[PDB]
Amino acid sequence: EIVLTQSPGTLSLSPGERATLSCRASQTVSSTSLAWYQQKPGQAPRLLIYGASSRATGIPDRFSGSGSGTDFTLTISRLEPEDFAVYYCQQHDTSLTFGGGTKVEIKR
Amino acid sequence: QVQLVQSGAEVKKPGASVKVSCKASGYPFTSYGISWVRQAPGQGLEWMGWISTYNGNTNYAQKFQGRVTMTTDTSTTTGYMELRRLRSDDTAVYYCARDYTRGAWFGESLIGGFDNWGQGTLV
Amino acid sequence: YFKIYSKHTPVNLGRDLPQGFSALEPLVDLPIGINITRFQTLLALHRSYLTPGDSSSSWTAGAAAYYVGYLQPRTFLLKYNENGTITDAVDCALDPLSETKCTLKSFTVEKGIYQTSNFRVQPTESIVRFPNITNLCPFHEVFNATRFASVYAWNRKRISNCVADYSVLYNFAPFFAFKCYGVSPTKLNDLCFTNVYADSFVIRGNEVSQIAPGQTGNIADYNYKLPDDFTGCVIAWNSNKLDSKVSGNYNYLYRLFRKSKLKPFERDISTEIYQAGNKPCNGVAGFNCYFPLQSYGFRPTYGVGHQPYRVVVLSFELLHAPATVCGPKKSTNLVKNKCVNFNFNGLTGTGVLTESNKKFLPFQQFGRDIADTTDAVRDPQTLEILDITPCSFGGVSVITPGTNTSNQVAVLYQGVNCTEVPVAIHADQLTPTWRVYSTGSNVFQTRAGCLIGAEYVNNSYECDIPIGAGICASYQTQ
Amino acid sequence: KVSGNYNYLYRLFRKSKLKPFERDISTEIYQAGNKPCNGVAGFNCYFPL
Amino acid sequence: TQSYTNSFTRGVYYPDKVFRSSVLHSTQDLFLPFFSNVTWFHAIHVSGTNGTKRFDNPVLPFNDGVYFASTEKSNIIRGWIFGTTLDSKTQSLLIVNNATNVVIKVCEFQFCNDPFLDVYYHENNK
Ligand SMILES: *[C@@H]1O[C@H](CO[C@@H]2O[C@@H](C)[C@@H](O)[C@@H](O)[C@@H]2O)[C@@H](O[C@@H]2O[C@H](CO)[C@@H](O[C@@H]3O[C@H](CO)[C@@H](O)[C@H](O)[C@@H]3O)[C@H](O)[C@H]2NC(C)=O)[C@H](O)[C@H]1NC(C)=O
Ligand SMILES: *[C@@H]1O[C@H](CO)[C@@H](O)[C@H](O)[C@H]1NC(C)=O
Ligand SMILES: *[C@@H]1O[C@H](CO)[C@@H](O)[C@H](O)[C@H]1NC(C)=O
Ligand SMILES: *[C@@H]1O[C@H](CO)[C@@H](O)[C@H](O)[C@H]1NC(C)=O
Ligand SMILES: *[C@@H]1O[C@H](CO)[C@@H](O)[C@H](O)[C@H]1NC(C)=O
Ligand SMILES: *[C@@H]1O[C@H](CO)[C@@H](O)[C@H](O)[C@H]1NC(C)=O
Ligand SMILES: *[C@@H]1O[C@H](CO)[C@@H](O)[C@H](O)[C@H]1NC(C)=O
Ligand SMILES: *[C@@H]1O[C@H](CO)[C@@H](O)[C@H](O)[C@H]1NC(C)=O
Ligand SMILES: *[C@@H]1O[C@H](CO)[C@@H](O)[C@H](O)[C@H]1NC(C)=O
Ligand SMILES: *[C@@H]1O[C@H](CO)[C@@H](O)[C@H](O)[C@H]1NC(C)=O
Ligand SMILES: *[C@@H]1O[C@H](CO)[C@@H](O)[C@H](O)[C@H]1NC(C)=O
Repeated sequence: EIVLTQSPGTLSLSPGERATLSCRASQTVSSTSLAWYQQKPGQAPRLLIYGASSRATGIPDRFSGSGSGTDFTLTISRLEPEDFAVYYCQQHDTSLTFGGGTKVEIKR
Repeated sequence: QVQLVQSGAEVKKPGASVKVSCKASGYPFTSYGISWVRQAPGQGLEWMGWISTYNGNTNYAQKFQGRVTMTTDTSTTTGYMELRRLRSDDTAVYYCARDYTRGAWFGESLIGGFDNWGQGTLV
Repeated sequence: YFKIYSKHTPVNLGRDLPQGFSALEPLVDLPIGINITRFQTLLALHRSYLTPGDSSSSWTAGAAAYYVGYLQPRTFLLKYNENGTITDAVDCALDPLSETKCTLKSFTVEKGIYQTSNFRVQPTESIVRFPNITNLCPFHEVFNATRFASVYAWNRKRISNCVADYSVLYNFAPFFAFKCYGVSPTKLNDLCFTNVYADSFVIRGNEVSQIAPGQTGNIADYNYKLPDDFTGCVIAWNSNKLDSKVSGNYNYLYRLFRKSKLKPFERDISTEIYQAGNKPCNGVAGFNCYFPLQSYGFRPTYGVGHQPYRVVVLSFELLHAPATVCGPKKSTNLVKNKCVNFNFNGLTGTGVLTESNKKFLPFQQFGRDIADTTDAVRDPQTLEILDITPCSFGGVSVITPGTNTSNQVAVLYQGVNCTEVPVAIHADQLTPTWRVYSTGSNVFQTRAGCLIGAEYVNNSYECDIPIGAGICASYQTQ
Repeated sequence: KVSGNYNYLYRLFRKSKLKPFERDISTEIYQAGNKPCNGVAGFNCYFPL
Repeated sequence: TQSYTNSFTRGVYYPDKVFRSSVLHSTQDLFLPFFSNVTWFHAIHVSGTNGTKRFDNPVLPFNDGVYFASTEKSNIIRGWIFGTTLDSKTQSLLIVNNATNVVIKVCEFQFCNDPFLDVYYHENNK
């Protein structure tokens, strides 16, 4: 099995700043194989992006996708402080696996 | 419009079998596959179950190969897990989703993911 | 023609529309054949006078010396003079006495009871109901894919029994021209065929236009073949983000060398050397021996043409086989106790739908009395017994004294109920023109039908004009 | 013409049906969809001939 | 001076000229309905010795034929416009009367309404 290496251990930054999410591939992922999952505390998970950056459920201006070929990443601009959600990235070339995990705190 | 509902929390002991129900309404139950994932504190989600709707073909994961069985009812559009081989600390939430990665008729790799999810069950 | 009738009439003293009759004579016409929707008049604007100021409207008067009317199609009776001129005339859509004058060719009608016409009430709308409708087709599984094949090796997708949903085809994501071989781009869902063969691959954009009947080239000689009378369409879209490596995808091949041509819809997928010249290679692969398939060599940075362009074909056919893939239009809602043009899965009738007490067996979809007439129909997606009630048709009589003794009449609507529809006689719903009677004053009920325009009197007089069921109308002095 | 004899044209799109003996020469914008074009002649707005 | 009065009994024309005598033939044809509404129109552009624009001559839909009646002084009403959009975008009909002539024609007139209204348009003086 192929798993995705994620190192956004904690984005200890105030809302309204640029945020980076890492979904660096292990060996090789296709260009058209990417999924983004949202998980707010105590809520059902939901898909965010069915590809690189094409919107699925709203995504006004915050969640963006960048990269090409093997490497990809996620960019957040002007974050709204209510969400503080957990973001997962999924590949489709080999069965179905999830990311390591991401934590975002209050940052008082 | 999509209405995915599930049963409530349950308590079960090792050696028995745990039954999990997921009912679906609002969307055609013929062209979208049913996916089942397990989520627990301290880790992410899994790929415990995958079934189609046209046929009884299965795509169970290699981790739990040969140990998961779920029935599908087209009339009520319900996924029924009858999970066996219960273990002491299998306490985690289970989520049913309408897959958009493999079709329910042919099954190639789609462009998408779990756009629609259920409400969850606790065992 | 634009015939223009004319008769100068200066006999008038100046009164607006004096009471009388006259005849009009035409002069000239010519053809144009043009749609017209605006009428205007032109004046001698350089000289204007005698124009007063007012705010008259809604059946009022204000000095204009102009008159405008719009004509309508009417049946209309004339009287010709022995000289040949026109002396009198009536119209058959104004008053019951006029219709009586029209049903019998004379200007005088005598005492009695006559017959003019019917008054069948027209329907209000139409409704269509279909099976629950569903098991549609997963056509999204074709366009939404990451395993698009090559031109020299494509996949054959045959569509089995399902519902053909083309809403996401032209209305949703119409990236390029539909390129319909023989089909209406708007009526895609209307007409359906037996089966569809779908192939997905990639070619050059400059070679995309080669996919058409009677067109040959590098891809239409050995790789892919089309019938001249092909029906269906092809959908193309950009796929640069789909298959574009750092060096480019080289796994896609195209056939270039072959001994002979290709049969329609034939795959010659093979790996063998080409016998070029006088070198029958038996594994040499050296001089004058090349592989017919040549690497496409995708370039992510290149412009149009060489960029990945995926085309999916839809091979329709009309063969004498049962319908397999068809998308019907969505069934509308349901109404009760309202005269509508109901349609139930090929049962287009008019009448009134009401709940029925019948108990259809699991294999009953129609219902008949002993008349070979449809009686009860089960709803395709509600599973109950919907009874059928016809419209409210009936005849119209007219009761009059002598036309040269009186001018007022009473109309009998036989075989209906004043509580029923005719009391609400309204325009565009009832064929009779005169929707003018209040239908609330001087309204009486009789076994043969409810009578308009007479007052029941509890006296007892000998029968003058029989009506039916013992009631006998007559003229009287109050 | 071996290349193309484009001296003639034929209409392919119109909103309504036809009446007897009239002419409908017009370069209009067939609004194929719901986008209100004002001369774009591009996506969802094509040519009648 | 828009208004609406009664039609009474006018507008009886021969349907076909073919001769008939002492008969009671009836026909189904376009007629002016009996006892209907007849509208009085009056474009009102005259006042003192100044323009005082009228904004009159409202456009009317052209359908089911039209019947026009008038008692002109000499030649007040001369022309008629039938068509759509009344410009160089749809085919237009120009129908104008003269002393002894007619200007019936079909053309693409972008505009033809140029009043050039007399500054002494009051016919009392000139
Ligand atoms: C291939 O897939 C694309 C994208 O997939 C879409 O997103 C995924 C996360 C899943 O949820 C898919 O089920 C979903 O289709 C399809 O394009 C998208 O299709 C949807 C479905 O109609 C569109 O949604 C509509 O969008 C219109 C826009 O005016 C709204 O008015 C509607 O209310 C409705 O929301 C969506 O716009 C469209 N485009 C996107 C998401 O960018 C695509 O249809 C599919 N291929 C085929 C052949 O169906
Ligand atoms: C004529 O113009 C009317 C105005 O709306 C339009 O509805 C009709 O389709 C046109 N007919 C022709 C033949 O141009
Ligand atoms: C003319 O129309 C008005 C309403 O616009 C109506 O009140 C009047 O009765 C009509 N005239 C006739 C003769 O019907
Ligand atoms: C009809 O013709 C006769 C014959 O000359 C004539 O006397 C009469 O005035 C004409 N008109 C009528 C109404 O009789
Ligand atoms: C048909 O669809 C309706 C939608 O309300 C549903 O109530 C009904 O049970 C369905 N019947 C069948 C036969 O699927
Ligand atoms: C009809 O009555 C009128 C008087 O109202 C009379 O002049 C005429 O001669 C009568 N005609 C017939 C045919 O009865
Ligand atoms: C006719 O109208 C009366 C009015 O009360 C009603 O009682 C009767 O039922 C009606 N006729 C029928 C056949 O329903
Ligand atoms: C007429 O007499 C009858 C007696 O049978 C009575 O019922 C009715 O009220 C009277 N008046 C009428 C019918 O207007
Ligand atoms: C008429 O127009 C002239 C020039 O525009 C102006 O001088 C004159 O005052 C106008 N008449 C009136 C009554 O104002
Ligand atoms: C229009 O009428 C005038 C007289 O009012 C006449 O002199 C002129 O020749 C006419 N025009 C045409 C084109 O007949
Ligand atoms: C009438 O018009 C004539 C134009 O020649 C002008 O000379 C005259 O002053 C005007 N008024 C009167 C009262 O004649």
